[PDB]
Formats: sequence, structure tokens, C-alpha cells
Amino acid sequence: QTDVIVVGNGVLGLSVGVEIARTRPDVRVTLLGKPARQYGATPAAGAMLGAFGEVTAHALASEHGRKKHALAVQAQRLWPEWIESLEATGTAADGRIKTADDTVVLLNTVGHSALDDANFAAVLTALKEANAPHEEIAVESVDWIDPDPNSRPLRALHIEGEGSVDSGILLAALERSFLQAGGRLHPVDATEIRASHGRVEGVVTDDGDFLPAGHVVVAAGARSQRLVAALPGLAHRIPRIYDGVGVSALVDTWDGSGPATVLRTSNRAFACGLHLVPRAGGSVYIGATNAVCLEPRGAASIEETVFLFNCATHQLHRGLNGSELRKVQVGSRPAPIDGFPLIGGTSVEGLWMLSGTYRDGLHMSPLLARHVVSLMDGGTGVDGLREFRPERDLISAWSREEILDDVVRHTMATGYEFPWRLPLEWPHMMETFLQGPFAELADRLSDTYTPPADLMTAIMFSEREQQDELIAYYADVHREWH
Amino acid sequence: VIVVGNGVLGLSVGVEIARTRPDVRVTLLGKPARQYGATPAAGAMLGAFGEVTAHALASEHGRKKHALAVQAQRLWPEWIESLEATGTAADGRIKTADDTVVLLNTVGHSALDDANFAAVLTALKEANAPHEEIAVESVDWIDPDPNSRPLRALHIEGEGSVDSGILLAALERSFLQAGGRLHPVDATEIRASHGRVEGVVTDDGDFLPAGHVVVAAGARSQRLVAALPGLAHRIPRIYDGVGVSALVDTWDGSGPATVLRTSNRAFACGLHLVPRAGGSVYIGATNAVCLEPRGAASIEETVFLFNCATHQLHRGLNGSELRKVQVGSRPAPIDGFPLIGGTSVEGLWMLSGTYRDGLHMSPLLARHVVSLMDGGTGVDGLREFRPERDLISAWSREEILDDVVRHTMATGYEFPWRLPLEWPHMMETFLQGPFAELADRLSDTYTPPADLMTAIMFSEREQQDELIAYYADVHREWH
Amino acid sequence: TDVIVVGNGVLGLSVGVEIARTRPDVRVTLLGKPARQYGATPAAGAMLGAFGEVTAHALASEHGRKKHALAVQAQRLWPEWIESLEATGTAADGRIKTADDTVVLLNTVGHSALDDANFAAVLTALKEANAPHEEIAVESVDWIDPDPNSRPLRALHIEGEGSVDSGILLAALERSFLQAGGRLHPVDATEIRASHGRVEGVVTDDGDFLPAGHVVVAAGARSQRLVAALPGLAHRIPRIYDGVGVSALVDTWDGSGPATVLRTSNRAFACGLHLVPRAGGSVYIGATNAVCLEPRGAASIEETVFLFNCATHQLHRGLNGSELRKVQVGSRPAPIDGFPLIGGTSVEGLWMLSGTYRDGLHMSPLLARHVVSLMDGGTGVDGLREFRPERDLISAWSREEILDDVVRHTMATGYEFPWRLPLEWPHMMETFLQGPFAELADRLSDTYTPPADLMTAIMFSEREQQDELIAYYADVHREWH
Amino acid sequence: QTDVIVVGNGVLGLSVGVEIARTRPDVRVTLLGKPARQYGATPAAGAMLGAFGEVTAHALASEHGRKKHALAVQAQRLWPEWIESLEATGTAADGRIKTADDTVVLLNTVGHSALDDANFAAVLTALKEANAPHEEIAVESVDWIDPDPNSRPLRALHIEGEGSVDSGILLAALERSFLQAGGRLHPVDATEIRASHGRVEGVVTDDGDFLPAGHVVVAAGARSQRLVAALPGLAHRIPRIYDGVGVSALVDTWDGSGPATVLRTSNRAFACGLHLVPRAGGSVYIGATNAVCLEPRGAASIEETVFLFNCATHQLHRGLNGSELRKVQVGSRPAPIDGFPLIGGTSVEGLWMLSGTYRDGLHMSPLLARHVVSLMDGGTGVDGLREFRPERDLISAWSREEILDDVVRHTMATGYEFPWRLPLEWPHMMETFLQGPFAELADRLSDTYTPPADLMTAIMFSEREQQDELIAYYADVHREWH
Ligand SMILES: Cc1cc2nc3c(=O)[nH]c(=O)nc-3n(C[C@H](O)[C@H](O)[C@H](O)COP(=O)(O)OP(=O)(O)OC[C@H]3O[C@@H](n4cnc5c(N)ncnc54)[C@H](O)[C@@H]3O)c2cc1C
Ligand SMILES: Cc1cc2nc3c(=O)[nH]c(=O)nc-3n(C[C@H](O)[C@H](O)[C@H](O)COP(=O)(O)OP(=O)(O)OC[C@H]3O[C@@H](n4cnc5c(N)ncnc54)[C@H](O)[C@@H]3O)c2cc1C
Repeated sequence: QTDVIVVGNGVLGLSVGVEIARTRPDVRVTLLGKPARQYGATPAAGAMLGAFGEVTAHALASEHGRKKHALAVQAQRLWPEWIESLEATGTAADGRIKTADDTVVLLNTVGHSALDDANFAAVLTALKEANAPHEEIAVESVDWIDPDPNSRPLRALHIEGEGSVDSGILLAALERSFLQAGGRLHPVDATEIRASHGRVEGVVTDDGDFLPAGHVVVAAGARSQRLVAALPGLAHRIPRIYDGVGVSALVDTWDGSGPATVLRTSNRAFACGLHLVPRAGGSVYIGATNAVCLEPRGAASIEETVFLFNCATHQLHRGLNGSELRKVQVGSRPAPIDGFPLIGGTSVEGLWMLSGTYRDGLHMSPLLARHVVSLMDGGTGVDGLREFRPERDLISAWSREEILDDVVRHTMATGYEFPWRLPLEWPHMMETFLQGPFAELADRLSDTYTPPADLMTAIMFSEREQQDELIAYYADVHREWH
Repeated sequence: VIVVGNGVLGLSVGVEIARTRPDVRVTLLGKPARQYGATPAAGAMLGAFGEVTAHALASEHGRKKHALAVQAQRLWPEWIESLEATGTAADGRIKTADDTVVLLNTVGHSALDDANFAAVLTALKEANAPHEEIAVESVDWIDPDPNSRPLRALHIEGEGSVDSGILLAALERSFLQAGGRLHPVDATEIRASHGRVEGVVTDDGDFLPAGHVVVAAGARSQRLVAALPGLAHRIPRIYDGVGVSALVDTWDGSGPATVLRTSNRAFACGLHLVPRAGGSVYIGATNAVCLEPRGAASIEETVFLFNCATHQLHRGLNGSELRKVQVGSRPAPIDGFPLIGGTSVEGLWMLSGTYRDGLHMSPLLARHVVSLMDGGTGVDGLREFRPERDLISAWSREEILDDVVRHTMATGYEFPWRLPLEWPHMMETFLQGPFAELADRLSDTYTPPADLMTAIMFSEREQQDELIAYYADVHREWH
Repeated sequence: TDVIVVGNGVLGLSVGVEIARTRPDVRVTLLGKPARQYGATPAAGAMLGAFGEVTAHALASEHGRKKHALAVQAQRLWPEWIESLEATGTAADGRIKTADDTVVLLNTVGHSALDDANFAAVLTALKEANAPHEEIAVESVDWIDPDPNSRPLRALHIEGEGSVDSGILLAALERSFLQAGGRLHPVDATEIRASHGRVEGVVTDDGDFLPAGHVVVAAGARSQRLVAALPGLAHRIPRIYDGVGVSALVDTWDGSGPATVLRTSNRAFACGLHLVPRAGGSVYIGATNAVCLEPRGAASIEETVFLFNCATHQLHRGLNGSELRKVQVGSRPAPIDGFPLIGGTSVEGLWMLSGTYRDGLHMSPLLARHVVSLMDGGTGVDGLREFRPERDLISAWSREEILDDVVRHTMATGYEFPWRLPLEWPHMMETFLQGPFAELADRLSDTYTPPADLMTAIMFSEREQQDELIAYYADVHREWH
Repeated sequence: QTDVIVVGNGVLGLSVGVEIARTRPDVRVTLLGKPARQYGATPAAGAMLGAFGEVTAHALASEHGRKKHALAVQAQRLWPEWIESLEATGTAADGRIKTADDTVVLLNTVGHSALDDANFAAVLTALKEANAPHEEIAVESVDWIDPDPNSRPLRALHIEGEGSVDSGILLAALERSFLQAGGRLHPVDATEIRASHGRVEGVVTDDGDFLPAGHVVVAAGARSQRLVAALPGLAHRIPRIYDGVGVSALVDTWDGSGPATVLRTSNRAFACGLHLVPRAGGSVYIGATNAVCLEPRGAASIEETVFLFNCATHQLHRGLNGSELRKVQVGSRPAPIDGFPLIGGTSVEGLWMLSGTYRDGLHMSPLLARHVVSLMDGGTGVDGLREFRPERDLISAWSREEILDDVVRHTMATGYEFPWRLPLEWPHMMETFLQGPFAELADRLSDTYTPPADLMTAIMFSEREQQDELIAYYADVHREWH
């Protein structure tokens, strides 16, 4: 078989589907997944084409973080022609994929100085290093915003050509473009990848059918590693992916207005963040919470909804307070256990993975699609994706000391972002008493691996049985690679 | 007989007519969407003593409404038996709790919460109702923020709750079993000539003939009848008391054994948790009088409801899964009292304007209207709440002006705000003049209750002017 | 026969008055300066606190129940004691008594684990004692005008539990002491002189030597440091630390004041909120408490803000616009083992009256009469024997009880602020506080556990101060076992 | 007589006393006032040598405000030689008048955007227009400060050569310098100025004595107009001066440290503000509240102490929380009813006034002293100070509309500076309901005069009898000058 099966109907599966179908007109490409898109990250996304907006001091302090950032900057260059190529298969009445061209990053004091001040400086430095067009602007010159004065920004940064897409219109344009290129949509889920003699044979679907293929591309979001891990040896050779459960909302604004740009903060405690993405027709998207969950979750918590709404109404626009809630959206960011994506080939011939993209898979989609298609055609794809090969020992991108400093800072940031009001001795007391328990957990989990802060907090507050199972997992991975 | 409306009141009267007049054809109108429907957004509490306020019981009309709530409570056990009888085990149980605990905390105005707790205690003793003031430590399940915790608690025996969804299903099933016909269209127009109902034009363009039309269309009820000659200024207006509630799957699948509630709070909102089967709880409920209907929750309503429940009832709700935000319109009568009974048009009846407690009163109200339709006198104390009336003036302008300022201040204390200590007295002083000026400008004789007065204060000048005209036309009609 | 009383607070002056009145055979000299450096008494309201001072934690220990019984006994002495002190003065000297009754308020600006438990404990103690009291409607509490979000929802009227003006009390004690033939010598003791196991007298800070057959040490928080210089007494007299307390005198906006004491139960680390009536359009508001390992004679910013914020929200918003006349600071003598030091020593003629913490002023007439009885060869008051100053440290609670208490009191500092936090934070803080306090308690000593008020001070002290206390506890164990 | 009596022993009386004594060695100069300095502004001052730091958008929007600012810049140039001349009369052990050379202005969000953002921009503009040395600096580069992250600054401005003096050391140096120049200190208060045939005869003192003089200089702070108003016709010809009651504190810092510069915000609601002025010997000065009172007050309110302490501990240094309170200080800023100082001569020969300087008489003192001494010697003194002659119709420096906008903004700023936490609809509700009552008060007080916002709020919350007496005062002033 020269047949291709793409497992997954999010932005990544559809993007790779479109690129395969367009580049290999001679081959059958079939894409699996259902219109419900259960736990789907893409439909819950605003979405920001986040490159410079996603910069943190912590990410850029590591070689792996600098490599991930370079790929985000490369992906941004592909978006204008990618959108042109997808809108080309449609008409005016399909709507516009692009909802804003530019982003304003706001700096307010509703957060930790150790995150927000460090991250604002890191964004400014990254923009200058990349020769990207940008301007620090007067807050008074920021269009539309009407914050609570006690929650207001005092600095603002205009990022030119860093925009947003309507994630729903993007998915519709990708499906339309996939069909135009001769792709076939089969609305079932893969249950099992079939392989023997180190080669893919095809996919068993959840209706009990078997589909043969020479190539299987796994882009099933947070389910991607669980699907591949069933193959021989791969349980401790493919890094685990967890559910980065994210809550967002669609709001009909009081007057039908919206901002001309994305409005956002830098990434905040445990990779949450505040942003507003413009939409057509008097709607705005507000996001977005983040919680790594050891099992998937398909509903928003009360706490997530209150935090998102409170941040947006105070820090962006008080008019949102009186605005109508249209939809609370929940999706799972694929959260890799070592903090880096799983992109490329396996020890199994014709088996490819595109997953573990967490906050910025949608942004990276055109670059990731082209990378995997290049590899499938015997090329080397995009330089600097090599470290993010899916079959690997867990990456250790930071020292245990760096992660322990980070997890305590992020824990304290949950207070400052609330924002809390406490006696002034309490924060220093909590900082001192948080250090020991996180140090003890990190030392107990493994002699070699340290989970990033976002996962470490989830493990700290999980059941003893869940902690013990992860100790076993890390020990089995060490055994496999050392 | 045509019943217009498929909420608790329309279906309850439909069931009572169908069961009592097997010789007559009874058709009930309304759609499964139940647009703006109050009943499906209700918990619901069978609220009698829990609904007591000092302000309500200070007026004759308020004391009359309370007496009817106490009477209605006695009908519920046999009413539920009669509705469950038409179903099987798999249909679920209408009753979700037998008892209520009222909590007193300091996340509110002393001028409402302290006065209302005393009024509830007095009303229970006056009625010889079974109840006990209990230690807060003895209230099962609750886990409040210590800064938001109750310091007093009141156990009300035999004041419980129903699943409003299971009630609606049981009413529809019981209606069909009694030979009622469900026609899933809306009435557009009531047809009448020579002072008699002819029937109803539906929104599919059809005409249904009838000798009797019962209007139970919730917040749409007066707008529907007001098109008939002279009735525009003879049937009190009904507005949308937009209410937000939520269904939450609890973190551990647990729930309280009783209703948990505060007394009624600023502008007839209030905090309660109603138990549900299957690891779900109902939390409610906000209230905002809107001059035009609204079918979606505001961000502000969702945050206030969630913040109150997580702090004052159970911090575990914070980590619990949001299943559904519900929005419905409490039918809010302009004079603060229900519209129940006959009209100057033969065969035209109304059951509406029940605001917070139509669902609780439903079996009593249904039996009252059915008695009237059969030539009886129904229930003694409902006469004052006849739908064709001059607007009731249940309070002095002075009482309402004191109340609207107190309720305005209570929106601060219920938040709860943190302000410099001179600000509250400053705001109290500067609120008095503008509300006095509005009340004096609206009418020489009528004063809207606080819940509506705040909505009018913050409405457009054109909406205020239209109400000035309405009140003047009502005065002209009745005086 | 010469007697020297070292200290010019309520306890020194009360014992001075009782000796001078009772012992025509003795010349009695009282030392101490009008500045009353670190003086607890002048910073006190003061409440005649017996039932108001009840906590669940105090009454859960035998030692705590014994201390409470003595407070109830002391209350009965006050009417005749005041009569006897005012008798030596005229109308123009003012009235010692400022209120007859107390209202205890319960609000939610605090930890349920302290305030709810303590309100129940006060109610139980009143009923057990058959003391006159009534739970009253909050609406019936005169004068108060709280923030609605800080308001009480329960109130308790305690009949015959009142207050005195601490300044007028001190003036009446000095005047009564002089009338009875006592001599006031306004210098400080630097050294107690003893040889052949007997007191010889006192070296004063002007370099003089005063001979005496009897020396009574009532020098507040300085009492143990003064006696500890004598042979072996460093590990035989329990340490007394400074329970630094801040209070204020406020001239009310309209010159009004409440007719009763207004108070909460005792709150985090033995602080609490109260208003004590004063004459002439003044009110006393108090009072903060922080155990300090070294003395401190000035209020911190944090103490002033906390006291003022509590009083303006929980008692009367009118205090916000009222004039601040005086911020007062004094040291409650805080015994390391949580119980007073009252009676005789292994040194003939050496006596101690100290370590009374929150309620030495209330207990003063009873404590004074006890020590004077002992000095005259009597047995004084039954059940004050257990509080003899020369003792092994008392262990009135298990390590487990104290560790539960210190975490609860730590959390209460948050709820009393009151803080506003994400709802998961309190449980997180409770979990992460347990280990560090357990580790400290285990490191300090195998046998002794400091009470919560001192344990928090030690937790946040320098490593050198912690190490010195480890050595102290080890030297005490060595001396007594 | 050619004798001079200076009435008042604050910075202005002593500064003019020193200048008279030094310039007229042939004349007897006697200075009245007691060491208690009842209601004294000077001893309660930090004090900042505030020129650019005192800039507000509102002040610089009026001609009179721009004139006052020019005089502050001129006064700054005199301080170095003035201090040299005062320290010259002392020895090393008397200590140093100057406590800092430079100022950092901080911008945080614990206040109204309508004051703090507008005022920060106005300070920056005034510095650039004056070609004054200054730099916008990174907040991370501000030494010493340790704010609550939720109360932290996000912008900071370093003003070179704008410093501070120890007000206590200044007063001691002025008294010593006055004696060195042949001045006599008489520690009694003036009760009555004696004048007949349009000429001063001298002063009756509160010990019942009479002191003859050819010249009487009234520099009695907030008591200055009440003292002169007893003379014929002067009740409606000398603008009233009220008590701008100000609370400040001396704190011994936890570690004996202090900042190297003044730390301040711009002027905030009703001319209060937050600042820390360095002192020698492990002490810092924190200030300062401001409340116009229609009668003098010599004690801090609970509210004033809490607000000052809460602002300093959160916005400047959390270490102040655990620091020892040494002294709460209270003084009366002389608050002129028309918002401008009273400096120069009267219709009574030999009668002079130096008062109504509100926030910046201490800073202006060397310039004001030299101006009045020039006038007494038949000169014209300093060009722009003629407009602030004490015998005048009330100045109307702003429209009624401007003042009504200002009073509502300042009222709302008392909320944001607290900072309050309120439902988001409440601020707009309060703004709407404040407008009518202030408009009604302004219209009722006078057809021609409008009190500035600081006084208008005091009048709004005064007794009906106090409002009626001011209506009569304004009517009598109109009658006198029209
Ligand atoms: C948030 C919330 C909480 C509540 N909680 C309680 C509680 O705890 N206890 C309690 O007793 N009650 C509660 N209630 C309800 C209260 O008692 C109401 O007064 C009562 O539900 C009114 O019922 P109704 O049948 O008159 O109106 P609805 O329940 O609104 O029913 C009217 C129906 O008529 C339909 N309709 C409208 N126009 C037409 C037309 N032209 N033709 C046909 N159909 C039409 C509507 O779509 C709707 O389904 C609550 C309500 C809300 C919103
Ligand atoms: C803020 C506050 C509030 C209080 N409120 C109350 C209350 O409501 N009710 C209550 O009953 N009690 C209250 N107290 C006081 C409490 O009861 C104390 O335990 C009691 O005052 C202790 O009295 P004392 O005489 O032992 O000590 P102090 O009152 O401290 O007297 C000791 C005196 O001895 C002097 N001295 C020290 N060293 C020497 C020396 N070497 N030579 C000579 N003299 C020396 C000191 O300068 C001082 O004047 C309060 C205390 C504080 C600080």
C-alpha cells in the first residue's frame, strides 16, 4: 500500500492531510476523527498565532526553549501564504480565517513581578533579536480597552504581523481544502495501529473495520502517545502526553464592538494567560485557563470560569461584565511529560507522529505539516526539529534547581494573579514553606528526570497511587534508555 | 379549553382541567424549547417560610401572599403522589429534599439579612410550623470559607424541593394520561368578540376555536392579553425577572440532604443549593428585572452566583464541573402581586405574575382557577390578585424609597465590597435624591417596587417616558 | 525589718500596698521609674477579665482550669479593693472603675477553629460557674456601629465583669502606698545581693546599695533576667519573655463611648479586640500580642494598622474619623511554660510575682494577698502553690496538642486580617505548615514544648536564638532530672 | 520705630527673619512664636524640595498654575547657597540640612488613571520643556524599594538635583542663623496687630505685652489671615486661609537602611500623596495625608494613620510593616481659599504677609523671603510673585466646569487609592450621582467664585451653618471688589 491514514481531525491532522493530498495527488489519503472533536484543543482555541507573545524568560533560558521559539518565528512566516491557499478553495461567504493582523501585549500588576516583569523584558529582547516589527506604545493609545483603573496596564507593546485566526473557520477551510485536493474524510476513530516486521500495515477503527496503509500519521492530540504506546517497546520510548485542560469563552459584547488587535498578557502561572481574540459578528473570544490533568476532563470547573471572567472584566474591558455569555469552551492542550513536542518518524517504517504541542500546535501547524511531508518524501524537512523526534529518552531541558525555583514562583503567582490580599509577612512565609515539599517530591520521583512546573504541581496534588505509578514510569524509561 | 403556556402553571392547570372535566377537550400550547422559561431554570425550592422578608410581611398584600404559600405547602405530598402515579421508577423522583436549612452569614446587608432572619423565625412560630434554630456545626455537608461562614442556622421541617425537570416531565405525562392534547406551537393572538373568547391564532397561522382560554405564558402573559379592547390599562404589566442558575457535578458526587439557602437578598436575588439525584447540585439564583426579555446569562451574573456558592456554601464547588448555566424569566408584575383568575372577557382566564414562587403555589393556583371555571369561588384569599385591576399600592412611596436605597447598598455588601468606611454613608446620602426625583416624576399615585424602580432608574429616557405614559393611562382608566 | 519591692507596675504596687498596710514592723521601699519602660500595666485598658479570657484550649488543661478558678476568685475582691484605694484620695483623683459589665461579640473576621470554639467555651464556663449572663440580640448592643461585612451575629452580656482605668489604678496604688508609710525610690535594681542562701539587698542603677531582709521581684518581663544571675537560678526560674502589646487612646468624634466593655474572645497568638470605656470622651482600644525574645518599646506599623482596622470595622466606623491621642506599648510578662511565677525561692527572703501575661492586673489583689500571706508565714491562697517560681518547666499540653494549636493560630492570622485568597490556598498552607512546626518542636527538646505563642516567635527567630534555646532546655532538663 | 516684628516661627517667618536681620543690621528684628509650634506645617514636613515632582496636568492647565511652577523651578537654584549660609553658623554636631540630592517618581496602579497617568505624563513634559536633567529608568534599577507585587510600580522617573532637607535640622539652622544675624526670638504669640492712620504701630502678645514696630511680617501659617482680618475692611480684602491638615510619620527601619533618593508618587486625591524622605540615623520620613478643615485640628485621625501606613508598606517597602513607629506628626498646610499664595504688602503701611503656600512654602522659602525683603527695601523683588499679593479679590484660576470635573475625579480617586474592591457597575453609578450634588453646591455658594476641589469637598461635608457663613463671606467679597 502507498495509502496514507491521518489519525486525528484537529488543526495538525487536517493541516498534514491537506499538505499530503496536495503534494501526492497519486496517493489515497484518508483522515479519521468525528465532528464532536471530543477534548479537541483546536475548536476551544481563539486562536492567537503566538510566536513573540508566547516568549517567557524561563523558556529562552534553555537551549530546547530557544529551539522551540526559533520554530515559532519560522512558522509565522508561512501563515500569510497558507491562509491565501486555504481561502482560495472557498468564497467570500465562507468567512475570513484571519481575525486580526497585530497583537498588543499589556503589562499590569495583577500578577507576579517574577513572571510578568521578567516575561515582558524577554518578549522585548526576543522581538529586537529577531528584527521583528514592534513598538512600545502609550497605554492611552490602545484601542477599545476599558480596564478597572486598579487592574489597568502601565506598559503596552504592539507586535506587527502577529495576529489571530477564527479556529472554527480555519477547521472548515482545512476540511474544504482537504476534499478539493482529493482527500477522503472517514468519520470514525482509530482504536489500534497495526504493525509487524517493523512496518505499519494500517489502522483498526472503532466500528471494527480495518484500513490498510503504507503510512500512518498520528495527530490525535492528547490521545496520540496512548495510541502508539501499544506497539512493541514503544511504551517507554514515546514520551507520555497528558491533558492541558483549557477553558475559554465566547461573549457577545454589550455594543457589538471588539478590539482591532489581539489583546494579551505574557504566559502566567502554570502556562495559563489572559487574552481576547477578535471574532466577526459582535463576538469576542476570551481565554484561557490551563491545568495539566492526569486523566482527560471535558467540563470547565467553577474556579476556571470565575478566574477567566474576573481577569477579562477587570484587566481588558469592564463592558464585558454586562455582556452575554454565549459558550464556555473546554479543550485539551496535548501536554508532553518532558515539555517538548513529538514531531517526526519512529523505529516503525511509515509511522509518524505530530503531537505534544501544548499552547502553540495551531500556530506551528503549517511548518509541522511541511516538516512531516518532507520526511515522508525522503527529505530532512525543517532544521532544528531533530531534538523533538517522537521516539526519545525524556528531554531534561532545565536543572532540577531551575524547575524547583520555577514551580515555587508559579505557585506564588496563583496568589498575585487572583489577586489576593494577605498580611505582608504571609507571602515570604509561604515561599519558605513551599520549597521543602517540592524539593522532596522532585527527589522522590526520579534520580534523573524532573517534570516541568506545570506537571510537577499536578503530581504534587495527585493521589499517592498516581505519584507511585509515575515513579515506576520514570524508572522504566531510565531502564530503556540507559 | 386552550391553555396558552407549557410551564409549571399552564401544565398544572391543564392537568387539573383534564382530570376534572373528562367531557371537555383541553389543548395546551407551547414549544419544547420553552424560550425564557422560568420553570426549567428553577431548582426548585417549595418556598413558603424561606421566602419570608420583613418588607413583604409589613404589608397586608405580602401577608396574604404568605398565607397562600403556607396553604400550597399542604397540597404538595398528594400532588406529587398523583403525578408519579402516571409514571414508573425509571422516570425518577419529583421530590429532591424534605427539609431546608436557612443560613445567616455577614456577606450581605444587616438591613436585609438580619431583619429577614428575625421575620422568618417569627413567621414559623406564628404558623406553629415545625422548625429548630440549630448549631452551625450541626449543618451537614457545608464547607464555607471561614470569613463567609454562617453564625446562625434554622432547620425548617417539611419545606423541601423538587426537580423542576422531572416535575415538567411528570406534568406532561399526567396531562396526556388524563386525555389532554399537547400542540407544540405558540399563541400569536387571542380572538374575542361580543365580550367572549372565540379561540387562539397560533404562530403556524392556524386558528384553534375554544369556549375557554387560560393564559399562563409566563412573562409574555400580559403582552398577549393587552391587545384585546381596553385591557392594555386594565391588566397590570408583567416584565422579565431574568434569573441565572447552574447545574454542577460535585467533586465527589456528594450533595446536602436538605435545601441550603439564605433569605431573599438585594432586588429579590438570593443564594441556594437544591439537591438533585446522580451527583448533581442546583445552585441559584440571580434576579434582574429587564424591560425587554433576555435569554443569556451575563458574565456578572455567572461570577456572582459562583462566588457566593463557593464561599458561603461549599469551597469544594470551586473544583466541581459546570454542567449547565440556565436562564429563565420570572414573570415580574409591575405592582408586585400575581394575576390569577377571570377577566371582563367571558372564558378568558390568567395565571401569571408569580415572580419567585409560582412553582411552589402551582397546585393551589391550578385548583383555584379550575374551581372558578366550574362556577365555584376557589380559594378565599386570592380575590385581591384578580388579573383585571387598578395597580396595587401595597407600600407608601416613603417605604419603597427606603427599600430601593437599602437594596442598592445591599448589592455592595453582598459582593462583598471593600471600601473606605466614609464611602457607604456618602453613597446612601447621594442615592436618596435621584430615587425620590424618579418616583415623583413617574406618577402622582403609583410607585414601582424597588426591583422594578432600579431597572427604570438605569433604563433609557424613552423607556422612562413610555412608563410615565403607561401609569397616566392606568390612572385615567381606573380613577 | 526592711522590704524592697522591685517593680512599680500593678503587681509590685499591689504587694507594696498590702505589705505597708499589714506589717507595721516593716519599712517597705518600692523601686521603679515614672517612665515605666516596657510597662504592661500603663498600656492596659484594662478589663477585669475572668469569663471573657476563657478559651477551649486553656480549659482543656488542668493548669488552665486552675488559672481560671483563680481569676473567678480575684473578681470577688475588686469592689472592696477599689473602695480601699479610692478612700485615700478625693473626687478629683477620678474613678478606678470604668464599667461593670462586658459584651462578648461573635463576628466572622477570624478562624471558626478559635472564635466559634471559644464562644461556646465562654458560654459553658459561665453556666458551670452559675455566673449571671445573657445571650442578647446584637440589635440590643448599645453604641456599636460596625461595617455590615464585619458585624457580630451573636452577643453575650456578662454581668459584673467590668473594667478599670489602669492609669487611675496606678495613681491610686502609689497614693495608697505612701498613705500606709511606703517609700517610693525612683531608681531601678541592677543586681540582687545574696550570700549564705539569704538576700542582703539590692544594688540600684545610681550605684547605691539598699539593704533588706526581703526582696519581692515584680519587675514584669525583666523579673527572671534579674533573679537568673544568682547561683543555679538560670535553669531553676522559668524564663519570662516580652509579650509586646499595642493599644491606643482615641477621642471619639462625638465624645460618646459604650456603657460596657466590648470584646471578642482571645484570638491568634493571645491577641484580641476590645474597647474599654474611659471618662472624658476617650476610649481605649486594644490589644495586639507578639512574643519577642528581646524587649521592644515601640509599636510596629503592622500592629497599629491591625488594631485600628479591627476596631473601625468590627466595633464602630465612627472611630475612623476619631482623633488618635496615644499609641501605647507594654510587655506582657510571657512565661516560657505558660504559667505564672508567684511565691518563694530557695533564697531566704527572695520572692517573685511575675509571668502573668494577659491577666496579672485582674488577678493583682488575689496575687498580692497570697504573697503577703506567705511572707507572714501563712499559706496564702490554695492552688497558687503549683505556680511557685522555682520549678522545672510545666508541660501543661502534649506536643501533639501544641502542634495542632500553633497551625490553627497561624491560619487564624489570615482569617483575622481578614485575607482574601483563592479557595485552595488555605488547605495548601495548613498542609505545608505542619511539617516545619513538627521539625522545630522535635529539634528544640526531647521533653519540653513551648506553647504556640512562643513556638511561632522561635520558628521566625535567628538560628543562633533557636540554638541558645536548645541549650537552655537541655540545661533545664539536666538541673531537674 | 524702624523695628521689625515677624509673626510666626515656621520656615517662612524664620527665612524672612534671617533675610531681614542679615540685610538690615541697623534694625531690631523680633520673631514671635512658641517652641510647641501648634498646628505647625514645617515640623511635620519631610521635606521634599518639590518643583517637577509637584507638577499636575490640572495645575499646568491654568496660567496661575504655570506661574507658580516657574517660581518653584527658580527657588530650586537658591537652595545650595542658602543651605551653605545656614550650616556656616553651626558646627558638625548640628547635622546636615540636605538629606537627598535626587528624587524617583514611581507610577503604580493604586490610584485613579485620571490623576496618576495624566500627572506622570505632565511631569515628563515639564522636565523636557525645562531641559531639566532626568531619566525614565527601569523599575528593577530603583534601589532599596520592596513593594507588594500587586502594588508595585511599572514606570519610574529619576529627577536629578530635586532633593530633600530635614525640616527639624532646617528649623534649628534658621533659628541659630537668625540669632547670628542679630535677630531676637520672643517665644510668645501675637494676639492683635495694632494699626491707626493706615500704618502699623506694633503687636499685642498673648502675655498682654505690647511690642512697637514700623514693620509687621505675618507668617503665622494657617492663622495668618484670621490675625490680619480683624483690621478695618481686611476681612473681605485678604483671602481666607484654611488648615490643610497633614499626617506624616517617622519610622526606625527594621535594618537601619533607607533609600538614597526621595521616593514619591505624583500628587493624588485632594492634594495628598505618598513619599519617603531619607533621614540620618536609621530613620525614614513617610508622608503625607491632606484634608482641608474649616477649623484647625492638631491630632491625626485613625483613617489618616492607616491610609499613610498601608500606602507606604505596599507601594514602597514591605519591610516598613515590621519597622518601629517613632512619631505620628500632624501640621496645617496654609490652604488659601482661591488656591494661590498671599505674598507681599497690604493697604496698611509696614504690614506684610507671607502665607497660603499649601504644599510647597518650605521649598519656595528662600525665594519668597528674598522677594518680601526686596519689597520692604523699595525694590520689586521677583517678577512673577506680584500676582500673589495678599490684598486682592479672590483669584478664579479655573472655570466652574473645570473644578466640577476635578472634584468628581478626586472623589473617585479616594476609592482607587484605597484601593477599594467594588462591583464593576458601582464606580460609574457613583460618578453619575456625585455630579448633581457638587453642581448644586457650586451654584448655591456664589454666582462668581468657585472654591477649588480640595476646599469644595470640605464645604460639601461641612454643617449647613458653615456653608451659609461661606455664602455670606463670598457675597461680602463680591460687594467689596465689584
Ligand atoms: C432562576 C429561577 C429560579 C427559580 N426558583 C424557584 C424556586 O426555587 N421555587 C419556586 O417556587 N419557583 C422558582 N422559580 C419560578 C417561579 O416560581 C415562577 O414564578 C414560575 O416558574 C412561573 O411559571 P409559569 O408557568 O408562569 O412560567 P414559565 O415557567 O416561564 O412558563 C411559560 C411558558 O410559556 C411559553 N410561552 C411563552 N409565550 C407563549 C405563547 N405565546 N404561546 C405558547 N407558549 C408560550 C414559554 O416558552 C414557557 O415555556 C424560579 C425561576 C427562575 C427563573
Ligand atoms: C496591651 C496590653 C493590654 C493589657 N490589657 C489587660 C487587660 O485588659 N486586663 C488585664 O488584667 N491585664 C491587662 N494587661 C496587663 C497584664 O495583666 C499584665 O500581666 C500585668 O500588667 C503585669 O503587671 P506587672 O506589674 O507584673 O508588670 P509591669 O506592669 O510591666 O510592671 C513592671 C514594672 O517594673 C519596672 N521595672 C523593670 N525592671 C525594673 C528594675 N530592674 N528595677 C525596678 N523596676 C523595674 C518596669 O519599668 C515596670 O514599670 C495588658 C497588658 C498589655 C501590654
